[PDB]
Amino acid sequence: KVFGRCELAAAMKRHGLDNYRGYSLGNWVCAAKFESNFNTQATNRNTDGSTDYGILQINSRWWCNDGRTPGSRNLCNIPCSALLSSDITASVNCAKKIVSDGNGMNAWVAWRNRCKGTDVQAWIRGCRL
Ligand SMILES: [Pt+4]
Ligand SMILES: [Pt+4]
Ligand SMILES: [Pt+4]
Repeated sequence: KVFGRCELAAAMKRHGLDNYRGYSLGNWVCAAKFESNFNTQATNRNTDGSTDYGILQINSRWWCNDGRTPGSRNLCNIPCSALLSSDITASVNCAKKIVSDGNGMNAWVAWRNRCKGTDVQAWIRGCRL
């Protein structure tokens, strides 16, 4: 499913991401825009053989099992395919584990490079939440 900006903001807010570990909603919506262009079905292969999955491009080296990343850790305890669903619950619950890991939202390279220190509130501007 390809989310609208405000539709996704509302879903993330309902799932408890607004201010989770101090990150306002706009940060999460910005990360999703640049990671996956709001498409829950996005996949991208990494040079090391791992793959990133879904709206927040969560990586199979650490976070999920895809049956093809030898030595992967499955920290969210979930098949990676679960992260591609139109229901963002699995992605959101896994993202909460990731952002609590010690590096905050720096775990998402597009967030570091494209959202961090920008006016992220613009991403929720005009939305009914
Ligand atoms: Pt939902
Ligand atoms: Pt594996
Ligand atoms: Pt709402």
